[PDB]
Amino acid sequence: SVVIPTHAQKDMVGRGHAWLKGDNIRDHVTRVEGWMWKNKLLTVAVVALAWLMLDSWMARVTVILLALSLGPVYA
Amino acid sequence: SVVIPTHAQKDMVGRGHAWLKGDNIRDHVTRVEGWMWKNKLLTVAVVALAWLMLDSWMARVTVILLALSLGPVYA
Amino acid sequence: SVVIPTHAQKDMVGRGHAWLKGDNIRDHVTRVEGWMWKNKLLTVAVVALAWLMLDSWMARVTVILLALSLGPVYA
Amino acid sequence: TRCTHLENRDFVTGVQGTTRVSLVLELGGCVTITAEGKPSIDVWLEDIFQESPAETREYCLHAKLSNTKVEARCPTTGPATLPEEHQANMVCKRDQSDRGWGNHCGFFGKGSIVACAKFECEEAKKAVGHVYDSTKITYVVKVEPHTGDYQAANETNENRKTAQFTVASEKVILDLGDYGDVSLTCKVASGIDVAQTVVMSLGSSKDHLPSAWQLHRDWFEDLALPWKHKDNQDWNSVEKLVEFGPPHAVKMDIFNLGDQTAVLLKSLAGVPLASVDNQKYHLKSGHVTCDVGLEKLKLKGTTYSMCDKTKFKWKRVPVDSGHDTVVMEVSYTGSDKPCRIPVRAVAHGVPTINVAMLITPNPTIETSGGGFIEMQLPPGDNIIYVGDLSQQWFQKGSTIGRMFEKTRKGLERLSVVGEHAWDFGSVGGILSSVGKAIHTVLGGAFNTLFGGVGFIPKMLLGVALVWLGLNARNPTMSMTFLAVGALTLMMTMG
Amino acid sequence: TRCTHLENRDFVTGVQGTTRVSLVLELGGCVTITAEGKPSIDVWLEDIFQESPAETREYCLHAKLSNTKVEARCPTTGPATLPEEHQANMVCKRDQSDRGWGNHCGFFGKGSIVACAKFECEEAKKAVGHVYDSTKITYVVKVEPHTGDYQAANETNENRKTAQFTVASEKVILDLGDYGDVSLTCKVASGIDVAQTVVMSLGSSKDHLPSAWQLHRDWFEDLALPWKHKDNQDWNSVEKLVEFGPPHAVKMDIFNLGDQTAVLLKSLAGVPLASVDNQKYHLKSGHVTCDVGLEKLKLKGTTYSMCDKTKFKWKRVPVDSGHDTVVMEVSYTGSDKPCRIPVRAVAHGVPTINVAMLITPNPTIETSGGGFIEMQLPPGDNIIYVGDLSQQWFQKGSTIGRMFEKTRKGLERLSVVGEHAWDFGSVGGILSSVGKAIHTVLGGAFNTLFGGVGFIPKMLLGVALVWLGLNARNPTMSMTFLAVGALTLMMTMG
Amino acid sequence: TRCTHLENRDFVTGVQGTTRVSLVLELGGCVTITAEGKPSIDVWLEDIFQESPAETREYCLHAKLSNTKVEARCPTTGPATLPEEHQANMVCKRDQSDRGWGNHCGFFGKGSIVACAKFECEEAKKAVGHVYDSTKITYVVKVEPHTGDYQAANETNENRKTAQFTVASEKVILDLGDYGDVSLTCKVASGIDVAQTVVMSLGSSKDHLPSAWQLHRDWFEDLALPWKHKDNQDWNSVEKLVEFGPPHAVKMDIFNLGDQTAVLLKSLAGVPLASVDNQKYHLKSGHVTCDVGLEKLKLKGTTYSMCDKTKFKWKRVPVDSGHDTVVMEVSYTGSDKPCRIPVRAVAHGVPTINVAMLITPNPTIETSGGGFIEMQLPPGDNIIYVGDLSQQWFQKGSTIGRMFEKTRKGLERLSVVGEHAWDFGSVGGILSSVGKAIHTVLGGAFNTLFGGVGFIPKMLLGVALVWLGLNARNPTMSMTFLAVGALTLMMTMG
Ligand SMILES: *[C@@H]1O[C@H](CO)[C@@H](O[C@@H]2O[C@H](CO)[C@@H](O[C@@H]3O[C@H](CO)[C@@H](O)[C@H](O[C@H]4O[C@H](CO)[C@@H](O)[C@H](O)[C@@H]4O)[C@@H]3O)[C@H](O)[C@H]2NC(C)=O)[C@H](O)[C@H]1NC(C)=O
Ligand SMILES: *[C@@H]1O[C@H](CO)[C@@H](O[C@@H]2O[C@H](CO)[C@@H](O[C@@H]3O[C@H](CO)[C@@H](O)[C@H](O)[C@@H]3O)[C@H](O)[C@H]2NC(C)=O)[C@H](O)[C@H]1NC(C)=O
Repeated sequence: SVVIPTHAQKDMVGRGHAWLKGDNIRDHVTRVEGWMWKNKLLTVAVVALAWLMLDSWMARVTVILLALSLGPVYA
Repeated sequence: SVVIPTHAQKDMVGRGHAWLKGDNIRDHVTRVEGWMWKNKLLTVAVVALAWLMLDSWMARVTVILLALSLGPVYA
Repeated sequence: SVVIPTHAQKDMVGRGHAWLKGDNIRDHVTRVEGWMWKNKLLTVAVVALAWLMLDSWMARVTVILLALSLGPVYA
Repeated sequence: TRCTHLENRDFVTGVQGTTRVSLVLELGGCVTITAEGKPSIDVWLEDIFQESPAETREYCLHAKLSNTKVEARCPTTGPATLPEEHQANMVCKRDQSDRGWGNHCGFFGKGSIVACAKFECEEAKKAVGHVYDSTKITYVVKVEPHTGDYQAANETNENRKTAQFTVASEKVILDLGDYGDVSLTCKVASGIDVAQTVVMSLGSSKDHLPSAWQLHRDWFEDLALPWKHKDNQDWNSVEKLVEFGPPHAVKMDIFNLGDQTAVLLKSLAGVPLASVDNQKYHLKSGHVTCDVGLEKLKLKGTTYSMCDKTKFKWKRVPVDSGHDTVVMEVSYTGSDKPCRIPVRAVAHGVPTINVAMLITPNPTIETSGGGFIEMQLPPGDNIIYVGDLSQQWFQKGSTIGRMFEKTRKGLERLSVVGEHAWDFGSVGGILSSVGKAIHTVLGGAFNTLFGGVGFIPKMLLGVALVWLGLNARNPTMSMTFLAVGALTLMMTMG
Repeated sequence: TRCTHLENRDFVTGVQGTTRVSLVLELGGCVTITAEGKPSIDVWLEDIFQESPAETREYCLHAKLSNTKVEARCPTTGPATLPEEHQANMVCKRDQSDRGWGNHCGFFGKGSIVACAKFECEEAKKAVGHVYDSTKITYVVKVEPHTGDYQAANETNENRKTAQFTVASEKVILDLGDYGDVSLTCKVASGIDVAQTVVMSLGSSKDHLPSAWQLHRDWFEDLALPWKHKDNQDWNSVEKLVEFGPPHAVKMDIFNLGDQTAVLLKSLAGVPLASVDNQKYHLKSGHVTCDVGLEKLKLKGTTYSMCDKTKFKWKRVPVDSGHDTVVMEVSYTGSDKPCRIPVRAVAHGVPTINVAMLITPNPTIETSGGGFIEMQLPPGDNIIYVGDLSQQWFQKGSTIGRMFEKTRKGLERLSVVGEHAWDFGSVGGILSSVGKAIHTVLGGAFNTLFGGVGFIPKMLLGVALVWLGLNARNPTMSMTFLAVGALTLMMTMG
Repeated sequence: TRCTHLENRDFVTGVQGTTRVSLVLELGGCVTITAEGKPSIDVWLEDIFQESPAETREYCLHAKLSNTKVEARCPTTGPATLPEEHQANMVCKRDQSDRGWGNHCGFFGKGSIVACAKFECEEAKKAVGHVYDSTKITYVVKVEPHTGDYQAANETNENRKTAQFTVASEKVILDLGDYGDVSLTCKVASGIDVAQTVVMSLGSSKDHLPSAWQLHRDWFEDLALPWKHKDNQDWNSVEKLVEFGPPHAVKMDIFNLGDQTAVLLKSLAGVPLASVDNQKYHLKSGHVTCDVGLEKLKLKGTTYSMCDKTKFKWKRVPVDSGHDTVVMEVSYTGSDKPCRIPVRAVAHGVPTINVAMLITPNPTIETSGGGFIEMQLPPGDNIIYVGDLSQQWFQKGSTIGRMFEKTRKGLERLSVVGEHAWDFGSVGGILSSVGKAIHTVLGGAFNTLFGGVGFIPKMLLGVALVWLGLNARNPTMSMTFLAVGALTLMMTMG
């Protein structure tokens, strides 16, 4: 029950060594991939429903990406 | 770093004691509240943007909630 | 099964002796002819099929060449 | 006596001529079996345990790195190599470093650098997993009759019986004594799923932590942590806990990511707990379907005369119980001691009708004690008579509240236990069977779609389905989407 | 010379008549100044440090509970009390539990229970922070003239000078020897903001971790961990690291959440590192704006005669450096040691035209040194002459490639510095002033809006803004939102 | 005379007023340079070599397995492990077998089996690669004046002079003796691409194979074979020569794929060969661009007296050489051996106009010998007069045929050398520059698109583009497709 938000302030960054640069992006990508691999049926269902009901490709892709990026973290 | 997926399987539950029942939701709420409190002009700007650029109540609510939910997590 | 891609670069050939000059083409021709001599009925079937199904002469010839070139190297 | 201690309590009624009762026992609950012409008994499942189970994997939560070696080579010169890149329990990384004349290289460019370190795990920081064997997992079921005497939870009852159930047990006869015998003749295949159950534990117990956790095999077999087996010596995936910084000329700092126990605990929210004492690995959340045979039960105290009316006095005055019942204990001042208590109740103003549904069917006062009486009364202002001993009583609640609470108990049992909820108190029917089949199909669909998905995403998916159906142009698709969304919302709360 | 040891390097070229040069010295880069009639010098920022800074709050990352106590009362007997409440370093909780006659309570219902435990922090589990003082922070700037001698990073240079800039120093005038004086005037107010900087350090020795981190005051001060002062003994918010389990009659369990150091390290991704040394707290990232005076510098060996043509040998044949320049060294065995090297270069087929841009002012062989030469050539086939020595050279690249590289470096400087980058190599032009003002305003607005927002949400916001611009009917709002989205996307990627 | 020893010859005619000539010297070629009043010389590139070149990664073609070891565990007894899994030069595999009671397990299911074997490389089976160094690669250029005595290819010529060119060579002047001096200035960068070239050795002498091959670095570094470096000890990717058979209970079979020399040789068709003697690594295909200087040449024997007429005799009568020339050899039998041969030719019918274009400018007899003469007569019926001698000569051909042959040789030079062919015998001009730039652009685009594509697919794509242009009726697209297809078809033929 201890939540520590990430250090998003970047005013102090320069040309020196940084602590695990780009690690959070990799963590997010790995989380999404792991969630997708374990819910292939659900992912296919979401994609098929978006194809069926949404008539715009841009909205289709936005909805798919929102679902995939919003599922795993709020689990 | 190390990514440990949350135990989403509830097939073993019973009437016995559970380890920190429901603290994932409290963590999510704390994270969202903190991010909102630190980012106030941004949230007000989003609210005014959706209000004056959209016509459907559902669209406004969905945009606002998705922004608030996806901001802190993918920081 | 060690597969070693052929050296297709021509950036160094001059006037000196080379290793097995023009042998890949000979091997390709021999392979295609050998396959075509063990599949007489299939080759006749493909030729007559493109004959009957199409009227565009170049379409006939290109289909025949593509079928007879995709046979041995992938079988 | 026992069921009064635990808040989760179910009442089962067996009409005269009934030959057997089907139950779904579960840890943390008690069942009172009331039968016509027979004594009432309390049946409950005490614990589920196995002794000396096999282990699975040993995840390392904290690592210590002993000796670090760094090798660098100049740009034109070949790659850097170490003997340590092919040794057990070594963590290495390859990268490229910028070299030049300052670093004493003949050319300017990117060199080859490799850094290695020795992996070793702290003794007390280690997550060990255990698995259950179907042939050896033991279920302990206890049965006590309603002897008419009250004893607290810290006082042992000499009339309590214990039955341990392995797969080698067909039917267990418990000699309750003067109350006859009771059979149990129940199954172990209906309990937990051993093939998908793992009992994880931590070597450090004095850290104010639970002894063990009741996990799932798939989650425990997919952790991003180093692992091995007890009889093995070489660790696997040693690079999970170690991060390498950017190179600087001929150097590469090796960083340890600390202890991952906190992350593991933060990711375990909601899982059931478990216990370990010595070598017995208990678990505290489970259930098992068990039948009870009432054929041989016997009622004690039907040949006795009747206790005198003018010789009673309260020892505890009646009080509201935790289960909408009245509990008391009387004392008797006569010499004809083994006798029967004349208990009865009436709503104020209706003295000719008895309204007391005794849970202790035939109370007796014996030379060794007795007098505990438990009853259930209708709402209103009643009067509790024990001989000449009156006690005006006002029972709270109402019939509608009772029906709603019974329905809520059914719903909660359905949410917790699952498809076996239709086996509770089942005398054999078609409605129960069809309901069980429907619930099995629905649960299978729900588990294969949203089995490993969180509460909030499931609710959002249900709402999205509802909206799609509501805006759906075709009526059939609208009905389908609304039905599926409502089903998902209903299942999601459980 | 020294600039050659780093992959990052900047060249500032001064035309005749320029006497003051404005620079933005970044900690991690080197600057080479190439004027006409004057020697070249290397100016770089060595370190930013202070000795014995002030303290801030220190947190606890792993606790130690002891002397757990529990007190419970019966449902109607009243609320529970413990003296251990209202005491320092004691974490307590109040809850309610189910009581009854099984627990020796006279009534069935909910009873008050209270639990407490002492709190302590492990000896080496703390996150202490320190704050710099504007009046005591020190900047070290070092100057190294081009004397024609090359030395590796391990060898000390006797021609090198150092200068320390506190607010009491402001202006330091260095004596480079026979190359005259160089004036430096660094304004400390143009460096980092000491108010918003915290140098956090973990007290855990070894553990293969960085010495310290360079944080932001808001993030460090908004943490959800227990805190106190160095001099104090009592912790505040002791309940952040502790959890209480559900009550079980007359006892409730207190749990330790474990070591939160790993979570802290996980949340510090992308933060710059720092150092602590023995007592001096250093920084590895930063910058400072300085003015360099080139009026008193002298050129050594202008009246020297010319070295013999046929006495030059390659000690180190030309090689391509990391900055699109050429570096070589020669030896001379022709007596009359103090003399001038006849170095030049011509493209193949054009022997009448020289294409050499010497970085060394005028290479000269002295009695006990000389020989190193650094020079820049245009793309194509070239010939390098040092006396009668010849060496064919092929310089890769193109004019457009070099222009693209220069603009790329400028963009990187903007992304890493901000509005101070407009003062690099400035001559006080109006364009620089307007660019600086516009950058200040735009960055102020961008940081006010998206100050604490991550990369991905910023990119999504920019995409949403451009979509709103494209879809909006009104031409006025379309241009505004599309331009704002383009600005957001460009500034977020950098 | 050396130009008469091979079928590839070129003639350069330096008109009056020419001081320097630009040539593209190739291995397997010879250039004869003629001028108005200067001796003719033969300039050719003899060799390209480096001594002890650097060694790149090796490859193993044939392995040697031994010490096979297998471990298996029962289905529910954990995985099988070996110490050899974490060792060097071992190939290991993991898979699951079927276990039961005839395998002497306890349960029927999928077990765990692992097989490992030591990996070694046969002594004579490796593919060693080498990389040249631009500063040490040598270009050997020899010059030989037309003395007038014929030495076969297996006879030493005392008048032949050699010049080895490196980056340190600027303008090499060769002393030809009484024929003056000749200056040479060769551009090394115009030669081979050192960075993208590899020399590969293989096998032994008894295998009857070429000493080495001239490969491409990209192809050599992307092979799927085990590799290491000579100074290393552990191989990399040893699993490429080993195939593991399916498991059978407690056994797994490990197989050797065999010797990959045949596959490698079959994959190298079309690449040029090389040579290796002792430690030198020569090349047999290549070129370099040189600039020759003719200003210091002298014509020998101009002060002698003419020979006698009636004292000559044929030694080798005229024979049609392979390059449209006529070669003789006479023998003077007089005491005044140092004299001038009166050579002369007249076309039949006009005995008053000479037609001979002597490539041997001033033939002279001398004590040691002399008498070799080379002509280039016009087509038709001629007569060759050498003193009082006569020999009818019919020179086959015509002027149109000769112009066609010159154009064909220019086109072949474009095919072979490429962009550098425009610098052959060029004084400068604009055509040699615009054409060179156009060829550079076309070659760059063609390499970028079809660099690694074969002859057949390139012809197919050219035909496809031509057909697309023919079919699509849009002007711009049709023209683009037709032009690009024609360029592809023309360029892919060489
Ligand atoms: C289950 O737990 C219950 C409750 O804890 C327990 O009953 C307890 O028994 C002990 C036995 O001593 C009682 O302790 C009493 O405490 C005070 C001490 O001053 C006194 O009441 C008692 O001492 C006096 O008792 C005599 C009469 O009772 C006196 O005449 C004489 O002076 C003695 O000093 C006695 O020590 C305790 O009060 C009860 N608790 C209750 C009743 O709630 C029970 O035994 C446990 N059952 C087990 C362990 O099987
Ligand atoms: C170059 O090779 C040629 C042969 O290809 C050599 O000349 C020939 O050598 C043979 C011996 O191998 C000669 O045989 C003897 O030679 C002399 C007369 O020249 C004399 O001793 C004998 O009567 C006998 O013939 C052969 O004649 C000779 N001539 C020819 C045309 O082949 C030649 O020596 C080689 N040159 C060098 C420098 O090695």
